[PDB]
Amino acid sequence: MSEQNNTEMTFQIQRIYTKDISFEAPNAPHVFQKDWQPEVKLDLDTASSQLADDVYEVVLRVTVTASLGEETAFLCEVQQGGIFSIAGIEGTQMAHCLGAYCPNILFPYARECITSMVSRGTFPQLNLAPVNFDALFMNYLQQQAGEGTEEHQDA
Amino acid sequence: MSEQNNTEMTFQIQRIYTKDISFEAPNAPHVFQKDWQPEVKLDLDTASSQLADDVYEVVLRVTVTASLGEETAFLCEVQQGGIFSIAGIEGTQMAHCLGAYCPNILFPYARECITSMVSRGTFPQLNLAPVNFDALFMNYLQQQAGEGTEEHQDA
Amino acid sequence: MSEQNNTEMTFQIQRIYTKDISFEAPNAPHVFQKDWQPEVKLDLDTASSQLADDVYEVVLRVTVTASLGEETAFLCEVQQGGIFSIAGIEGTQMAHCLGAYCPNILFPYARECITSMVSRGTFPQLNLAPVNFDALFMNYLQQQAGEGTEEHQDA
Amino acid sequence: MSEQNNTEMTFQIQRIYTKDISFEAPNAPHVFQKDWQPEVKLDLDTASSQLADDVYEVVLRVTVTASLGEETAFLCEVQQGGIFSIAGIEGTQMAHCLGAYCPNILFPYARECITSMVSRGTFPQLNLAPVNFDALFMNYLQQQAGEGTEEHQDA
Amino acid sequence: KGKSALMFNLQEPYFTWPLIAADGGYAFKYENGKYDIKDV
Amino acid sequence: KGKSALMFNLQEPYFTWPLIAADGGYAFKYENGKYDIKDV
Amino acid sequence: KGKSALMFNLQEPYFTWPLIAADGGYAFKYENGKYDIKDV
Amino acid sequence: KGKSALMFNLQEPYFTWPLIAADGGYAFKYENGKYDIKDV
Repeated sequence: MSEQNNTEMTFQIQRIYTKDISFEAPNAPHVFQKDWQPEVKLDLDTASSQLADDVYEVVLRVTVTASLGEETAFLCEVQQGGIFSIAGIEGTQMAHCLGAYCPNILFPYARECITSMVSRGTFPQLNLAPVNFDALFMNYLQQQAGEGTEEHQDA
Repeated sequence: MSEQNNTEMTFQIQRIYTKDISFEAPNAPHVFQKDWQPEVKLDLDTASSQLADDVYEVVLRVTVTASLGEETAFLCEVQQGGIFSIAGIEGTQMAHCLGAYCPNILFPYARECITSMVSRGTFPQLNLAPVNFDALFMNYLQQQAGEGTEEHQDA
Repeated sequence: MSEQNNTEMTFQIQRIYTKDISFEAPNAPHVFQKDWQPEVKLDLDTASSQLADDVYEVVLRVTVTASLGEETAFLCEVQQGGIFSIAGIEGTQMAHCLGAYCPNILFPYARECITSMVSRGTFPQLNLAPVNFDALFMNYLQQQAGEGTEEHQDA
Repeated sequence: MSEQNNTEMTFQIQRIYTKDISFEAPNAPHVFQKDWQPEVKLDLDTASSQLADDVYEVVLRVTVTASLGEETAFLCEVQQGGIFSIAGIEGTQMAHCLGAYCPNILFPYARECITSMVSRGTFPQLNLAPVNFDALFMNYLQQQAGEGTEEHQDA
Repeated sequence: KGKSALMFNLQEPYFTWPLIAADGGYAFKYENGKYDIKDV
Repeated sequence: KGKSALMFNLQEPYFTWPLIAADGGYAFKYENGKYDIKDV
Repeated sequence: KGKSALMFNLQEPYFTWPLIAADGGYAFKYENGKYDIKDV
Repeated sequence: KGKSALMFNLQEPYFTWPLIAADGGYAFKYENGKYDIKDV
């Protein structure tokens, strides 16, 4: 575990897959008694494990709470796991990959899986909108541009 | 049979929806080490619940297990619940319907919910064969008779 | 009061899958300022094709249209094909099987694949209320059919 | 959301959606009888459309042409359009962030949309390995003519 | 229409099933926006 | 008689239902293939 | 002494990950509305 | 080719890298000895 942030790095996918699904609708029949949208509210959670040397397995857990008025509507949760090969990345480099890049790979799959399970219980759309944390990161540590002179091109 | 008028008996669906969905794969990263020769289990169960006067709910518990010998690959339990608001029925015939016919309504939707969970876990599609226990029961009743009579066009 | 057809019927499922998928949102940028009042309706269109003897592919095209007047919300269509090995089917029971039941086996898969496409287009997706054709038909008819379902039991 | 030209470098991700989706399986049950690995042709293409000042939609065309033996296995394409609030951009930086970084955001969502349709067609999960083509070309920017504001801005 | 089997007709006992029609109310949540991504 | 059923009431175990014996003829037993393992 | 590249025990997942709470402005209406089922 | 600092017209692509593609692995054969129901 190095801390300097200056190495060639490397990444690779071995496998993407759903490990766990939950859609638990306790007052599922009471959606017929409740004439209004459930308040569907997101949760992100970070769970990971090591399979081998330079072979990690990052699980993206998105939990979801929903409620009709003063009562629970449904409670959903998906765990999209993914085996990622990481090496070279260290300190802030590795915190950027495991904490933004690997999530944003698994995140479309967790979205699609939740929003499907929600609608199976005859509830409406709630897919979590994507955030460019990388765009924030480039300004956070100040990367700037290739300072010199601009080209036009003519064709 | 001059009595051409309906009694208090009527079959009516008020809502089909998933009350619970559960996909577990705790040995999902571990499955790669094991050979893919799945021994499939189907655990069939049901439950009933009274929502109102004549308004009932029959929830279908389908359990789908893929065991690689003594090593579980995945598990898929879906509670496909369906509200049915019916009355006027008793005897041995009611047991036939709530035990076979009413969960048979729910079974295409339960099958699908699981099948999609399986394929989202990057595992092959599993098509659970429907058991035509209804026809088997009718063989006892009067073998089989299907005299169709159109009149009520559309509503 | 009971014209025996002695129809055996052997139903076996082989494989289910999407043959064709599509999602059309021509006004996809423009949707940012549109009206939320579409006619969200599903269209069950029934086709088939002979693959072999007693092996026939039923392709059920489900099409969910959403229109706000002159402004279109979206369009989605999934032609869900299903390989079914069948023989012995006869009388009304054949037309009830491959003309209602087998398309209804394909209905949840197609419905969910549409619900997927709509979620992807960031529109209010859901798995629309099951169109219970069977319940209506058995309720409707004309005549009492006969006393075929008249028997107690043994063990 | 709400962004004016009176600002320095800005990058907001407003909304990611599928405008166009297609999946076709021509030899669909023939391919079930043809157990090999489908060789997929991944065709990369991009598009753009101005929605406002410093606001535009970048569309990512990910085309897929899968083949088995001498025949077609399946076809697939997803045009994943995404609205981005971009500003503080110039030269080879503007062109690079538009042609590489913006599609790189859209690519997990394009990939997943295809992955799902493949698993719905009951074919093997198609997840394109995450290759940072942005970082590859990024080094070449600051080693050419491109991006104004003269160098030697340092102590 | 027709037949793609040894036996297939479906005209008389083949009634029209409902195709559903749910009304989306009126006007969507677009003005300020509270479901999009703004932060930067 | 009847056309429907509500309640539960397992009065008597009528008939036998052994379900389907879910046993087939194998699938992809992995087989050591490759996808070319490395991005950058 | 020691092989492999770096490895980790999940040290501080990024510089925080904020998200939106909930929005859309949906509704039901069993009277010919949406997300409902006004009896088949 | 011709563009400014602010925006452009899509006259042609430019940034198009050859993707890694799939390779000869194996993940086919989705049953073949499909189990029966009974007779019904």
